Amino acid sequence: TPDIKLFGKWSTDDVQINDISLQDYIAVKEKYAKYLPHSAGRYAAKRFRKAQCPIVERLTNSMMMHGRNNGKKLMTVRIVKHAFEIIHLLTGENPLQVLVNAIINSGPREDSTRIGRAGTVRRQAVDVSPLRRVNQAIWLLCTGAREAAFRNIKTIAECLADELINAAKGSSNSYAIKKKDELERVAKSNR
Amino acid sequence: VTVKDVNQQEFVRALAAFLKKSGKLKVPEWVDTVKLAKHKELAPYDENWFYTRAASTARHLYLRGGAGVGSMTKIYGGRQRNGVMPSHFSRGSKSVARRVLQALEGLKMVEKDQDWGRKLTPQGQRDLDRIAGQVAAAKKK
Amino acid sequence: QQLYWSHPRKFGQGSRSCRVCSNRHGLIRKYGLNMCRQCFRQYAKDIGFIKLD
Amino acid sequence: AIHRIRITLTSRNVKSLEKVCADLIRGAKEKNLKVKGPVRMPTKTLRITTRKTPCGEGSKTWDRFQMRIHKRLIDLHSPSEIVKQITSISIEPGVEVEVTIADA
Amino acid sequence: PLQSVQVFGRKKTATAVAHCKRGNGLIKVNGRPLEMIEPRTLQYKLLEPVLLLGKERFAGVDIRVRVKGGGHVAQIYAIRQSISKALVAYYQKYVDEASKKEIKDILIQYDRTLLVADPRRCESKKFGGPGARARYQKSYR
Amino acid sequence: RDKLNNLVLFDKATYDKLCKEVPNYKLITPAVVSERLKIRGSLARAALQELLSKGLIKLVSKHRAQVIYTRNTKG
Amino acid sequence: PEKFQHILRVLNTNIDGRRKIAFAITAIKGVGRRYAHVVLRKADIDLTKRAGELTEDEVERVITIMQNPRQYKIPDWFLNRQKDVKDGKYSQVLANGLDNKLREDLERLKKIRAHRGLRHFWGLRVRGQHTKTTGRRGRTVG
RNA sequence: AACGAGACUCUGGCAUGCUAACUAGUUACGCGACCCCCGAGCGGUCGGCGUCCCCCAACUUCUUAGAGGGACAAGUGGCGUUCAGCCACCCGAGAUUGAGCAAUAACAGGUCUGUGAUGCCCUUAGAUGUCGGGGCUGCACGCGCGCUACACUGACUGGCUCAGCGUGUGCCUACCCUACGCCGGCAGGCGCGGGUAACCCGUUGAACCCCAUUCGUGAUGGGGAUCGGGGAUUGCAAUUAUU
Repeated sequence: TPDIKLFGKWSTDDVQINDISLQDYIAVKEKYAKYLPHSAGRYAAKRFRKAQCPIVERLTNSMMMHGRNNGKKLMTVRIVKHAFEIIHLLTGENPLQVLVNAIINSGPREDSTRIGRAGTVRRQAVDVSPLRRVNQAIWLLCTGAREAAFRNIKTIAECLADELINAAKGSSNSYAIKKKDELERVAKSNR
Repeated sequence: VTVKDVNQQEFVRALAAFLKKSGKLKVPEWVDTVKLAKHKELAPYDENWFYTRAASTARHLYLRGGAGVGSMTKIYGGRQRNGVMPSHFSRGSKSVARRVLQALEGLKMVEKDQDWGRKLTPQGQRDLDRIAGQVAAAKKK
Repeated sequence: QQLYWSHPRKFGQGSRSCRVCSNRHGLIRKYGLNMCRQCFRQYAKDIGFIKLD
Repeated sequence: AIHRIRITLTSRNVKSLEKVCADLIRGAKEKNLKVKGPVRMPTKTLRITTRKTPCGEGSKTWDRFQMRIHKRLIDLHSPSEIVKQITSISIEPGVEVEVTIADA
Repeated sequence: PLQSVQVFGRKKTATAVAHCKRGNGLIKVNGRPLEMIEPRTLQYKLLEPVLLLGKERFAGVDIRVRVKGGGHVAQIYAIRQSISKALVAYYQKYVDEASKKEIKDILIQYDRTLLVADPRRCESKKFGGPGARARYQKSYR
Repeated sequence: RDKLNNLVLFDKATYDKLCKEVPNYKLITPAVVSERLKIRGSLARAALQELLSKGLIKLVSKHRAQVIYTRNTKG
Repeated sequence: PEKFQHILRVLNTNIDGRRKIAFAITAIKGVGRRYAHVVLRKADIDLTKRAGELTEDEVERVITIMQNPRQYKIPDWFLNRQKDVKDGKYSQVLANGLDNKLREDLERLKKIRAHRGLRHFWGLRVRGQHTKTTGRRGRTVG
């Protein structure tokens, strides 16, 4: 508090969680603030140990895929500093509040699975863990920007920051909020 | 200051400028026909490359105890793409670096010192630290 | 014999052999060894090496 | 005269080596020649990694062999006579010894 | 007496021996200021203990560090781990227990292996595949 | 791939729009100028450098692979 | 600004004013990117602007500095051809003359009827390469 | 009761304890010398930056290698027949870091082209045992292991900055690793010097990474296949292009 750490420009207070079903699986402000999203980390060796490391750190981790960006985590932090910068200018909100909203609006609430009966495909609708919601929601919105910048004049920074605006709002003009409702649309059917 | 106390990306780009201002250096004939290292695919983007490389040369002599033409090349060498074949390391040109060191030595900021190898002249060490404080005075480190 | 009975071999495969059977190709040159890999194994225990890892 | 004489030991067996080093440090200390203890040098690895099959067939397997030599050296400064006296005594196992004329 | 206590840091082969000697200010690493050390994107990280603890634990020391080993990243964690640990040891030994006990509690709150060394190191390649656990493709028929 | 073409020299309308986009835009990058106009990305790079010399826009961040510009900090 | 001109024709190939000067010139055969960044600097002009921004006075000088490279002190080793063979000099060959020169050397190696011309005429690889699993195309299988 | 299992051996993670170091370092000054006011101050003096200078200085944290110690489900709380154990937690480095070695019995598995290991059969002077030059690379197809790419999370050009396992002439019948100086755009040539190696090459100043220019979504500068012309090095010889 009298030694409160920012991101080097952003407050980690004034960050809400608008679920009681996803608070304490978002890590952003209990003492999870850090100036960077790089650490040695422990993300393994016990099942309940992933939820104890920041959301901002998780974000940096999950956007380094496709076989040529692995082992280039340092380049990834470059993309995150521009992302938040653009988000703050663009709408005016503290860009962490943007990200938390974006996660909460994108998480699917029911999903389907397989079951083998009579040698024919039957499907069953099931619910999801809070830990599952977070894992899915971080994956989905990152997939949008990764796809978009794959032959465009637009850079990966621009694409990613745009995608967090439309996710944080209920706009439904994003790769995340599209696919979220697609899954639920299946789950209704084979319920 | 010591050159360590200031930024070094900034140091060289001002040390190069110092030389080019003062009419310093003797420059080879070849300067628009030069690949500037074996592994490079194209000629320099800059015509002032002789001045630029002399900056980086003189900086290293301050730091390490100084060594011959071989070691200078080893500092400069990088990765060589081989097309379909996978990459390898290589060490660049020699005759460019041998002219760089000899041009500096012409101003007597370098000299073949003890144990057969170049070392930076005490007059040379003076001039580095002279503009080293100008960098910190100018902007502010 | 006369002026033909031989052709210079002083580099490459035909100018080295091995000391336990004079076999070529599969052999270990390293450390001054000159032993063919099939036979090297059988004299491995005999002062030389021992397995440890 | 008193010459700085360096006795290098080298072997393949760490037990057999070390006790013979202790003996040579003893014989020196007995006559108070102001010897320096062992300076144990980095152990070096000879490796041979080759096929286990004669005439390839079956899964590809290899086998790491290693021999570890050991070097260590004791520095003496004393007359060269009494050195060659104490050197030649109390050595039984296969362990090599190398006597040096002088050192700086 | 002559106040000097030495520590080291580790992270996957990268030693950084940091002596803490009485003084005031003037912390360095490799005879350079730690206000720039050159990836400088992870610049906030090595500064992190100094910034978080304030300048009032660094109100009577010069700490200087020599390094070797590791890559660009692992060096940053080594130097950070060493200067942090240096500070703790210095207060335990020439000041008092309750001096360092506070400071120990502060660091271990936001622990990031600031008082311990990462055990993890690389595992050996065994044949029949690249890497230490991956295997070449296996074709049936 | 698609077929598209961009303008590699300036015209009247490009310059005039360039002066009037400034108070209306919070973000200005060369990429966004590529889309709103029909203009090449390196042309658009230098076009924004001109505006900064006038003081119409303000730099806020810089990189090798990106440059960001803002309005006049008037909201 | 600078609306003056765009796409133009020079010797034997049409060169756009759309692209940067050096890279624009490369389309002409016998001139690579490496060959052009030299010749522009001997001509002492910018390479930091478009090819449509050059004037007629300037481009007239370009072709002269190109086609007499030894006389403007570009080294001999930096040319396409050193002692062509049976012509006796260092030479630099450009677009439509390149093809004519090339077709001669093919004809020559079937004139003497070396191994080379036979491989050329049969449509098989000249250099040491396997053709067992290479080339394909193909079809007609058993 | 026995074998295999574990035990064992090697390897990795823990010691400011022990043993001792010009073929390993550090610290401390003495410094004298260079350097800049670079910091307090003034430029003196005091301090900072490294090198030569360092010692019959002090030390062994860092490097090295030997003996030892440390880890046990030990402690606590649950759970279990309250047994064998299991789960969580404290302490702290969690009892599980990775390999080596590996049974009985079997296969008509592979290898007579490793063997001066070997049975039998065959051939043996017009020889299946030697020289010359040619082939094992020959291409309508098919299949397998890989390598490089399809770009902007990029390429290109400058600038900044970090390692580890090894290896090396004195060997077979003849050969090594290379610093340094000079000449050449480059490949390379040439003159001198060290190293039997914790001593010399080499404080192995490696790459991705990092920072700033240029290119602009275009089969484009992405890609470098194919192919023309020319220069070097190895060898007795390079043609089907050794590199």
